[PDB]
Amino acid sequence: SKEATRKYYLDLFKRADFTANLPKLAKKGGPDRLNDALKKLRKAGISEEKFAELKGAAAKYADDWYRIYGK
Amino acid sequence: SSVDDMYDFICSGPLISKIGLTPEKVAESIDEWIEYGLRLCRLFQLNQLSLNEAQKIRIYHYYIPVFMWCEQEISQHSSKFKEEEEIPPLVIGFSAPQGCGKTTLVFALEYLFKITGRKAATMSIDDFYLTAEEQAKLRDSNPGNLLLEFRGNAGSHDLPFSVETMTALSKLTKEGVKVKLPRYDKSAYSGRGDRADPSEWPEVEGPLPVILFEGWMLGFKPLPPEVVKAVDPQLETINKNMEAYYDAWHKYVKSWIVIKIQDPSYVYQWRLQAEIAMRADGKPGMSDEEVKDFVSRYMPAYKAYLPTLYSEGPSGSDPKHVLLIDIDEGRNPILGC
Repeated sequence: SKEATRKYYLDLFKRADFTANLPKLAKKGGPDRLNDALKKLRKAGISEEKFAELKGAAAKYADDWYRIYGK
Repeated sequence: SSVDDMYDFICSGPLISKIGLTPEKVAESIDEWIEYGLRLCRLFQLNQLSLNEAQKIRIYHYYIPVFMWCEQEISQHSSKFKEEEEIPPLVIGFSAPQGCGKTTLVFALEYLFKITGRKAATMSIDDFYLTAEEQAKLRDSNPGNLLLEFRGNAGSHDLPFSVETMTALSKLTKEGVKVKLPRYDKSAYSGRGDRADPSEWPEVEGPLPVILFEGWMLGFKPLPPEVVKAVDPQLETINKNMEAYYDAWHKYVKSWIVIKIQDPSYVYQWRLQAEIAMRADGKPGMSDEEVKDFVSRYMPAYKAYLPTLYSEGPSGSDPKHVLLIDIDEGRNPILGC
């Protein structure tokens, strides 16, 4: 039941594809939510081009987090 | 420990498979999980953000899954009646030995029911002990049977009182109807104990949906005296008494939880450490021999009747409505499937 977790972590990226899907994501985990999800996903085994697209999307989510809960 | 991490941790618990829950259900109710974790952390003044592995295991592998299971049992209980059809209280019986988190569990379980809008009432079997004079008279009938001198073994329980108390609890289906919870004081008469005076008892109003019923002896069944006589001669009377316990408790408990321990001797261990912690901190602490006598007197019943639970199960139990929690030496749920 590991691909329940891999599916959870990729489907977590689909869950963040909207700007109006942030609010309850972004109380905890942090601005680095999808970055750490990508860490766990690389460790689970993922391709490099998916890694590049993710490493872009997670940075975008970090900016969209700092935009509302930054200093 | 971020939300995602906790998810993973929750999914690796030994009870996720056993309460019927799934990774999707965990993902869909992770908000409920984390709010329950917050509430339990405050209930123990824990930190959430500074939890060691034992605390995390209790909260997210032990307490919350059991709360989820119990609330599902009440859900399926109340789904069986119609509008204006009054709902009888659901009595969930906890069959676990002494000092195995059994007591603090129900304290945690009861608390979450209060938070989530189900009035909760807790009754230990020990609250139905024979009063001090009745206990003394029970002793006098068996002057040569030590196990009946003091409390806990079969006989020390005021069964007519237990039956009336359990019957009166059930009629809390409307508001206004009440019932006093009989509290038992364990320190009366030098530490022997007597029932708390009935004018000091907590009282529950309204319709109560869940009742939490704990005891070291719940689920124990009448055995053939041949298993009994060889484990201890002083159990044969205690065996014959529990035949009359089949009918005052097992009728009334619908859902069950059986904390199952690895080796009964743990009880002694678990007792001593506690008292040792008291004696180390310089507090009223039973002596080593005192604790040894105390535990070694309930041990004759454990070795007789614990085997039956693991083999068959509790007596007035339905197999789909019994949860088994195997705890390790640290009172934590074992991943024994």
